[PDB]
Amino acid sequence: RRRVLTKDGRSNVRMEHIADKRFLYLKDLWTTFIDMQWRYKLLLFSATFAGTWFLFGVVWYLVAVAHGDLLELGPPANHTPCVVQVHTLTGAFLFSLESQTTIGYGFRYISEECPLAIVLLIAQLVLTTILEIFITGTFLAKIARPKKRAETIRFSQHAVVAYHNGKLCLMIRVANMRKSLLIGCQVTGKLLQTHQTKEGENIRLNQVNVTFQVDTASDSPFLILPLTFYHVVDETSPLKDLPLRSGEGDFELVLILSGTVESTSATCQVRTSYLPEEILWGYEFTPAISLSASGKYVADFSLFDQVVKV
Amino acid sequence: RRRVLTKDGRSNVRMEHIADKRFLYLKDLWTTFIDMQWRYKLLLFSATFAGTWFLFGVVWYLVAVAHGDLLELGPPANHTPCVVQVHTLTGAFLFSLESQTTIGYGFRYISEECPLAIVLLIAQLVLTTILEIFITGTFLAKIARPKKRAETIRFSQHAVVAYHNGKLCLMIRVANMRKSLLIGCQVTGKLLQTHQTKEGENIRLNQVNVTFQVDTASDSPFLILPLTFYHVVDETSPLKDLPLRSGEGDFELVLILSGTVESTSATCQVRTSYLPEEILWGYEFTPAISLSASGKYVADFSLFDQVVKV
Amino acid sequence: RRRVLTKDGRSNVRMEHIADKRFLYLKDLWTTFIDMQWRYKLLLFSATFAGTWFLFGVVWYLVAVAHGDLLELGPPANHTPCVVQVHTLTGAFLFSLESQTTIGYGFRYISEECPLAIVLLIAQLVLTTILEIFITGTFLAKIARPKKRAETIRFSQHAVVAYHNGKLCLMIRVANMRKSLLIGCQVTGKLLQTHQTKEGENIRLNQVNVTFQVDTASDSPFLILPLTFYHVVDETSPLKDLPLRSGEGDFELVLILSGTVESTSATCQVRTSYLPEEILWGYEFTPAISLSASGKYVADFSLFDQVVKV
Amino acid sequence: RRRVLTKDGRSNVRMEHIADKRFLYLKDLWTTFIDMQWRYKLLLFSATFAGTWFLFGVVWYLVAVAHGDLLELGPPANHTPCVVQVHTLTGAFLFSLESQTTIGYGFRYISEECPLAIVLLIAQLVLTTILEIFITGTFLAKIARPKKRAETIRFSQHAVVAYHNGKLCLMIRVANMRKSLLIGCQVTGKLLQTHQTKEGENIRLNQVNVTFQVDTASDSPFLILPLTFYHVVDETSPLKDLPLRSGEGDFELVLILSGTVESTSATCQVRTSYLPEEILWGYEFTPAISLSASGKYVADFSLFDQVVKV
Repeated sequence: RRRVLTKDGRSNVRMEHIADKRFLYLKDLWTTFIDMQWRYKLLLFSATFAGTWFLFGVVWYLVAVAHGDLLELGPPANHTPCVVQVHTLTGAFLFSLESQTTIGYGFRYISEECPLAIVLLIAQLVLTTILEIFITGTFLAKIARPKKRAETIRFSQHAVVAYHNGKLCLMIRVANMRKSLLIGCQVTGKLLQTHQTKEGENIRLNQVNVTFQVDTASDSPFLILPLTFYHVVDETSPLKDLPLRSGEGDFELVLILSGTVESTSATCQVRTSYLPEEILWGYEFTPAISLSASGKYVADFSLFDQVVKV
Repeated sequence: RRRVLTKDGRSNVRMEHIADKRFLYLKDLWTTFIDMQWRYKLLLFSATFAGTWFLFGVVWYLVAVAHGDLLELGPPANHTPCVVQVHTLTGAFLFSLESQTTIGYGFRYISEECPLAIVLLIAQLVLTTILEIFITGTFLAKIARPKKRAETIRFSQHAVVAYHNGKLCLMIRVANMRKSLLIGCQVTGKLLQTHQTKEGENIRLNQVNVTFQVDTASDSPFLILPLTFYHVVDETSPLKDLPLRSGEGDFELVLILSGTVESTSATCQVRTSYLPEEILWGYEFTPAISLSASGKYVADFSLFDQVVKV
Repeated sequence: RRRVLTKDGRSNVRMEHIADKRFLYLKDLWTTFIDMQWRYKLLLFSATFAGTWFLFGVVWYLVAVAHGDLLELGPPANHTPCVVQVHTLTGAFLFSLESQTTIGYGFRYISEECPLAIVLLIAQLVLTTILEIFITGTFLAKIARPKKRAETIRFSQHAVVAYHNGKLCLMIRVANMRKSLLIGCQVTGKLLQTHQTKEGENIRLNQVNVTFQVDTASDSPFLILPLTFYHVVDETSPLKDLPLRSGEGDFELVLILSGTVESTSATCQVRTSYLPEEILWGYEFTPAISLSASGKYVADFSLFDQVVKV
Repeated sequence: RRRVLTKDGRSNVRMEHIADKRFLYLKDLWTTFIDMQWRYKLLLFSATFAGTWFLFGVVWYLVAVAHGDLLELGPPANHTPCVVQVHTLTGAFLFSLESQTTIGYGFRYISEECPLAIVLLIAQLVLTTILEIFITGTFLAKIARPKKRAETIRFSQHAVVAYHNGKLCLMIRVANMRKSLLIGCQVTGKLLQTHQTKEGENIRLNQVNVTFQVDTASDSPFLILPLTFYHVVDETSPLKDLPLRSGEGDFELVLILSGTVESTSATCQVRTSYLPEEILWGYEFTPAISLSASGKYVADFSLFDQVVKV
């Protein structure tokens, strides 16, 4: 069906008819390259390097021409070229490359004759350094993004409603698949209904906070183990008036876990959604924790999504 | 007219008569270079590189002189130079460059004769490495700045007053022009009046928080779509006593959206201002959302700033 | 005995029976390499470098072969090789190395004859640059991790119960072993009981927040000196009903200090645990602060863990 | 006199008699090098580079020896050295350098004869790369530290007590000397009294939060202009019972401004202290703001510290 967020936590919206998109993106190149697709990004990386090499090699060839350094034109035995062993396009490209990369073999080098060549070399080095820097930065930042970390954090496929501590409550379970920890883990539940004006020329979405609690409805400093979050269906519950029967209703329950990563001090936001159908009644999650002669606690993730009727 | 903040969210204040500005800036070079203008920054980049090359080349020339390595002075056939193929200023500059860049062609190299030359080379490499590092850092940081990201986030040109849920309220709309998300999005409204002491030798600015709400006056975890923020004009509203008629009054309504970026974990603060004139009465924003056979929701930003009378 | 967290603040849990672990880890390589062990990490570093060198050297050797550049096969006096002075495996490896590192001696270099060689070189440089970048990033990030900073922050070995300001309270002491500061230091106490279903096929852990206070139960902006945190045993204390006698009970008191580092703006979370036995009754911590002719305050950490009966 | 914090916001405490300091510092090298003094840091930088060069050059010399490559020992005309043009200590050092820096002149290079030399070179490159990386990181991080940014933020030299809005309150003023902004600026006031046990073998410091407010006692999103913070001396004021007369009392009023930097998303904490003497009675700060034909507001910082009697 239609859903604002994918079960995977991804957006589902398409923005359109934006004016002045191109210029704006060109203003903030950093964010642009970061958000860009991987394929075009690698293309641009390789293109930067090789195309700079190629262009400046063409320029070196032209310079060799103007100075009459080519062999075809028969330079005198006392002709000093602007650049040594550069009498062909290939050689100019190789010089450009060997320079921009700081390899510096030595078979092709500069003479003290043509200053313009020196100035050109300088410009080449400076600009290429700048571009290389910028690209390397974008690449590191695009890898470091924490979105990809959200996958090793998993929400239960199904949320379940049942009596906890005598109170009818809605419950979910969350887990971390890695040894690396989260920090300041907090959960928030949003409710999104469908407000259709008599025919759907437009839609206004109503947000309603849904508080989920663990210990005191406060926070959970660390996500050590698969935890169960629960929200109370009381007189204040915006859910109270919903069709409590399974499958009935037109609403989305979005869930958001925000927490700081320990190894990078970066924030991470996992997201997901539950539909009126996906939610289940009178079911309690199977416990997925148990002791061991280890003296250590163990988490069996096959019991994570498992549930049992009440 | 006069405004503390530009519609674009930029400051409008000029600090003056600061003592010990220069020395202070010299203490914190990092922040200085980061906040500096782009042109002077590129100038300094190029200058660092080329000028270090040039100075150390001059030094190499002087060394060649003191050792009598120049051709003009007729070194014996058994004269060993401190540096090879360095008998001119140009050659010394080229040596400096080829070294500092780690190119290393080979036509110009060092001999095992003059140690001072070796020590000098060492110093050159170390210092130039340090400077290059510092500049590269400043450059990366100056690009990564999130200010430039604020442009792809847009506030409605006009705020409007009208009855929402039966309550007279002030309303604005906000949107994100990119697919990249924000996080922990919160809004705050400040009111700034004009307190003139009988003649304007001085002015004292009174701040007054204005709370804007969406769902529960709490927060908005993610900025998926163009959202509408609204503040209630009740007995506690500092606006209550203002001249509610359009155009009347001497006050600024500053708006601030604070939120964390998803791809960089950095904070971003968008800002703007509304004047007593810019605010409009009895108008409601045109809905800019609508379904599609996509199964996806769509945002038509041409309807963003659009409004309709009530 | 069994404990969720080690006295050292480390986890004690083993997650098992995870499905699709390998592919997931391969998706997020950044986090993986960061969390990986040091030995395998250095192995991978060295392997990247040397193995890329080795493979591309093998390729260069094969190319030399196909072009008949080897000496063993007797190239004519007018035979131009794709690469110079490359007639052996060793030489090909050396060429690969000298290139990928941008050393560029010069005895072994490229000719303008074989383009395929040029294209191959290009590919080599690009890929190796990318890999080097990625590894360097992971290495920097794995060092910068703040976990290792938690060691220079120390919790008292023993917590003690006694009358403070006439109120029975539980008290602990915390200190920083360095001159570098913390920021936004806040403390939280969790209580973890043992809920065994009649036999231990499963266990459900109940979290209970325990608030610790210093001045107003608010926060402590800076961790200048060894501070004492204390929690009140009142009617609301979840501890109130515990066996207050030393050694009795089956519960863990976990302690968590969260604070921001000043020099890196990164977060840090120190953790520890106290068992019913480790806790002591009617004891007050020895003061570890005292003046000095310095005019400066001094902290004697030998008095840190020291206690005195009341 | 004695003060916990310097007027400049620096600590004044000396920690002593720490056990296992050295090993701990060696565990967390990152933080150590970051917090280290500049002089020793530059020493270590230069030492890393030059000393690695020197040691590996010594090794190359020894290798040349074992292989009998030295001239002094008269190698046959058909003797192939492990390394070319390396017959002296100086030459070995130069080879080490030219390699570790990726310069690669070419007059001194490797032969395909001695593999051990190749393996040694590999080790050298790898280790030196690692060390260079680590040092560069520490250096960048030590510069980027925001402490140094606190200097361009200034607190009023004197705090003053007087009637504001009819209420006796304590007031201070704060300013930013740069165009770069702060974010989430919040202020906290701590009160520190002197608890001497009958003779000063020990001292227990009592913290008491003092709330300072601007608009609603909430926060100040941005530090645009010199702002005045004030705290109310009411029945709840811990100051209420102090000797309100100037100069009387034994207490320190510490002030802490916490805020996020806009250009780096980093936190910054400015600190200062006021003594019972420094505080002044019945004085109000001179306004340091005034209009201009600019249409812009201006801040005259010479009026910052200025005050006027009431």
